[PDB]
Amino acid sequence: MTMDIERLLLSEDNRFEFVNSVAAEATEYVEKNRDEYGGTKKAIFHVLSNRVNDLGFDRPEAYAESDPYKPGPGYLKEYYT
Amino acid sequence: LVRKLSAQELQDLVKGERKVPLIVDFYATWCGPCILMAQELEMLAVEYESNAMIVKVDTDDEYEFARDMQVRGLPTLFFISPDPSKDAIRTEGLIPLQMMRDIIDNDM
Amino acid sequence: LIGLYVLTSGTRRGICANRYNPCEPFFCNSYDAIGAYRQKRINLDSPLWLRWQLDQRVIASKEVPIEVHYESFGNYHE
Amino acid sequence: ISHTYGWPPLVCCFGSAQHAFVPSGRPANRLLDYERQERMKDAVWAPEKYIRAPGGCAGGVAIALASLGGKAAFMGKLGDDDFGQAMLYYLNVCQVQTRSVKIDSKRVTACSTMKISKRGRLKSTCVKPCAEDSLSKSEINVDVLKEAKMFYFTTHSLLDKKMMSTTLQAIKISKQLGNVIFYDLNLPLPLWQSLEETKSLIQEVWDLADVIEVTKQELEFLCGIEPTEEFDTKNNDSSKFVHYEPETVEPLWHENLKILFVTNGTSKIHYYTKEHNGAVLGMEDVPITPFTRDMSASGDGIVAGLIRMLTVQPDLMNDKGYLERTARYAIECGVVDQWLLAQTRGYPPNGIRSITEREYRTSKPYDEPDGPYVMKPVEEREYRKL
Amino acid sequence: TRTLQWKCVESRRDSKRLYYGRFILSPLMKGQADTIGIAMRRALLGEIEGTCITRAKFENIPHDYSNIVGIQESVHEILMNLNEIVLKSNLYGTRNALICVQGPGYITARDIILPPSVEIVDNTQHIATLTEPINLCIGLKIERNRGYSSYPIDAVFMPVQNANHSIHSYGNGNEKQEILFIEIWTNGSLTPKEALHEASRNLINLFIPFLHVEEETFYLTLPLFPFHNKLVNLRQKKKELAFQYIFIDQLELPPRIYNCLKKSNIHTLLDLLNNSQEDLIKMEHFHIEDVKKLLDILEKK
Amino acid sequence: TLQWKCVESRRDSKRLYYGRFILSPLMKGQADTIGIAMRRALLGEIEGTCITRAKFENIPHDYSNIVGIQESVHEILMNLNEIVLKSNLYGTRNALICVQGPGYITARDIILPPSVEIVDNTQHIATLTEPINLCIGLKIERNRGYSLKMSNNFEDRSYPIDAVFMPVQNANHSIHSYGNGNEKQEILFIEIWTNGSLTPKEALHEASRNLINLFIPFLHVEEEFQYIFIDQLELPPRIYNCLKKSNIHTLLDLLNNSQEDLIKMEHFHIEDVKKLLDILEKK
Repeated sequence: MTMDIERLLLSEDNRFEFVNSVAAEATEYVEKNRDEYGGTKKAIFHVLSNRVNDLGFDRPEAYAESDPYKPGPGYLKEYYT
Repeated sequence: LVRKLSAQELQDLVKGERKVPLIVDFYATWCGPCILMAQELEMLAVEYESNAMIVKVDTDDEYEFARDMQVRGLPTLFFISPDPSKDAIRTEGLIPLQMMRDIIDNDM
Repeated sequence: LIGLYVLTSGTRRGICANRYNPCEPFFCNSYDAIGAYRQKRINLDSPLWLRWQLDQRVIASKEVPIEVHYESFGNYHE
Repeated sequence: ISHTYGWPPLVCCFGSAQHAFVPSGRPANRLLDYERQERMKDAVWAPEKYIRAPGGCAGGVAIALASLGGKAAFMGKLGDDDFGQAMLYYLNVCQVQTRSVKIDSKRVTACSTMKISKRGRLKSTCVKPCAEDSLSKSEINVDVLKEAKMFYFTTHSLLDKKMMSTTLQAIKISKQLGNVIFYDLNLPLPLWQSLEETKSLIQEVWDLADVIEVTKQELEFLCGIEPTEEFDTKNNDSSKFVHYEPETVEPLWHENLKILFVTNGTSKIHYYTKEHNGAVLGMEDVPITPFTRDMSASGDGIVAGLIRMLTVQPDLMNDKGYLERTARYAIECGVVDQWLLAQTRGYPPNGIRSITEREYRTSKPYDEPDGPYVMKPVEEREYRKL
Repeated sequence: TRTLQWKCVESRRDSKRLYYGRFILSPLMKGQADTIGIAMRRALLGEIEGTCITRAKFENIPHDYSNIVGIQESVHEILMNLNEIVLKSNLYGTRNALICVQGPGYITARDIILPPSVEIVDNTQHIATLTEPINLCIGLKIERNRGYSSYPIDAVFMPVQNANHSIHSYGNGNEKQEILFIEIWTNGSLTPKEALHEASRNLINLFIPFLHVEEETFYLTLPLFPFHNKLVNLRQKKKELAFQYIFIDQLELPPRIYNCLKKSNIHTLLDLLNNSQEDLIKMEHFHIEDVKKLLDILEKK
Repeated sequence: TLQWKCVESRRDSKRLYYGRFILSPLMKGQADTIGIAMRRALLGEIEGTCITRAKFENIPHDYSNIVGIQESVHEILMNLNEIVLKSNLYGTRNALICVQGPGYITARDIILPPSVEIVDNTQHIATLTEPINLCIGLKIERNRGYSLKMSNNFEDRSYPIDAVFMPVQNANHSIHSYGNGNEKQEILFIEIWTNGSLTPKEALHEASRNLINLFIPFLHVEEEFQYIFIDQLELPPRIYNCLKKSNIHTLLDLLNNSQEDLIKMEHFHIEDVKKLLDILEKK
């Protein structure tokens, strides 16, 4: 997504209006479908992936991915600092 | 209960008559799969409480009788019918329980 | 920064490389050279020759050859 | 189509695909550290009497060889019943080639109809053989024998007279197509009596074998050597593991025999050629449970190791160094296969009940309120004076 | 007899709870000594289990920082003395033991009433000093575990105090052979030779899982039986068996075709079906003239 | 129960195989030890097959270039160094290249000893312009990665080829830790890259077996006065002055020297040894 953000900013004349437009689009998502956002799907991440897909490229929805090797419920992956 | 018998006890049991099928389990103490077969046979003996009789013969003790019965290895089961005209069935190896249930019903 | 400095401090040269005045392995690709290093066949700063299959993009002093070996059949080594 | 034959060379294992079937079991001595056994007796299972089985069936050798990276095809017959189809499935998943397996709709897997006599002493006299005794000469897959560079078979295929003729036919065809003949004795239970019957039965196949593998107990039986060493005694005295001189096995030699292998489990493997002879020490202190105590997994693992080495360097059948390496490789294959089988099967505690070795080595709490290891009330204390 | 040998070259008993052993293994090929050395060192220091006291229960004690009349030491000092007691056992599970004594005198490790699976290493290890004829009952819990952890006792189960190894050149570069030495220090709960054997066995059990069949290989003690029960279920409610369980070995394919499919790791009927007609031509020795005869066999099936 | 599985497989080309494997569930600290041992076994304990010597027959005049061959002698050696082989050979065997004339010499044109196979048939060796006959004898060996120098046979103008025996190109391991409260559990991942002479799954198996074979041998069994000084002893002047000549002061040092050692020092006689023992028995 870091590279995607830089990709989107190459098509923008002003990065401050880009930030405002993304937030405006994100506010519309939450009003439209309130319950689908705040957990695994974040509205700002959904806006960015939608805008990459609008260019014709392909990204997963809201950049959401999960661990397939989780040993069942209750188990949290622990981070090695 | 699965009972241990000698060759003469089994002769007295085969020559006689019965109303239920007879299962003879040739085994030896040194054979690992024979121990697994013992577990299957006691589950079967519980299912067919009086509907069948399960006996075991130690082939190390009775190598003469094991050979005369054409036992070629272990484990080996003999399913002997109470009908004299019917022929017995010899199974070799660790066979699943459903095969034993099929043998008992369909042809014993 | 120290790790990069030690990593890229190359081979010893001249009187620090040879006790006496002199009056090395060749690797087909960079993965073979790195694999030989993992098997402790060469050291991190031991000199080697690397077969190069790209353009000449090695930053070096702009100098003419030390020696040209010119065979009478037409091949020459610079 | 020899341009389509790959590497390693295909090996055809001929005979029976049984499930956990043991031909025989003889008293044996294994190399063991008896100081460790006394220290770990409460945690390590050992048999009261060590009795070793030579191996299993031809199907298990095919499975073991496929596990070593070999190419094994199984030649035999199975019934079309559910048990026959389960065994065929088991062979395919173990990556044994079963194109040489004949499926018989008329015969039944692992079941024979016997005619038990009720007149004098009990006799059996088989009537309708099982599916894995009914392979006919018309059913031999000559294409498999054409590709295969080694033909493996065991004595169990000589017990039935109809099955014996098919084995002889398959052997003769394989010799014609230039296959090496590996004869694994694995003497079945009835043959251990009447040595004269055994010699007459195996004489024809014995002379057609290029490689023969026998156990030390089988070699003693065929040579008329009565066992004189001790059994089940806590030492590793060299009399328990004696390398017989070449002249002791010369009466069993024949013109075309290349190697004779003599096995004492994974403890020791002896080899004999026309020019060379020797032995390699091994290791037989593997985890063993009551479900694996006959060590038949080791025997299949050992033979699979020998086959794997002999087939990839078939020109080194007389090099003494390669023979020592081959024997050591077989020992390692037998040790690993035995070790794995203990983990898969476990311990006693289709109703089959097993526990892991971790559960087997777990003791009781000893927290009984009447017992001497807990805190009783002040009444019954008996404070031991210092 | 064996070409590669090992032996204890020195075995020393510094005290009741300090054992030393040195071992040699030679001759080894170059690099094998380094592989054995680091794996053995990691197993010795991190994989060998021990057994010790995990907690203590006191009868008439407010907290572990009080004092008892008649005992020179404090309650906290008792727990530290219990923590240093070395035990040996081969079995697992939480055991319990007991101290039930009457003073005055010297309480040592030999005064512990141990369950039959557990043994004391050093009798003389000091627990407490009693200066009065009083009654002292302490319950104990004992476990066999790895690593380290009524009043809990901070148990450190590891019996190997230290380990070392060295590698030396065997000689002239015939095959640049090497000699390995291993030094082991234990606390007496097991000898250095026993620690060496336990680390080797533990290491084998860590590497052998890769030699089991891969997960989800067999259909889910006796891996043959579950597939048989599936067939019994399929026989009732006549359903037939799925193509993933049917192998190309059971189709009457010509041997040249069979070798091509197996060479391409096409094993089951479903694997063959998912392959198109262009991919099969990409395989060597399998041509267009072979498609129709293979399709007909599958057409007839 | 502890189980392993392959989670990713790929074949980018005939000489580039990738595989990722999982082993779970493991207790704390176990995955690191397994990963370290397996990686070391994968990189140097697995035997590979390589061309180790090349010999140009027909007496090509021992020059740096051959008439009719576009590439120099050294470039042919470098190309031969890159050819991937697999085999089961014991010891060393010879292969041979015998090409009639113009065209491309590739690995397809190598005549191989019995157990030896070629992985990429299209690997390039030499471009032949003129219709000359080229005859190169090759030496093929199977060796471990951590292995050694094959004893030199240096004559007949056979060019050595410094082969790196590494069928496993690269290997890595990582550990994931999971937990639910006090219950910990770790998962081991192992990544393997091979040059096609071996699949990543087959490399995993050989590394495990080679490790086990390294530790089986450990389970093998076999067939069956300080405070008493020389001065306080009434010794003769010759004996005493000789004892100080060897830096011996206390009776512990005297008893720490053998009777053979006592003779080797200057001016000590056999009668002197007896007198010392006679006095020693008296105390």
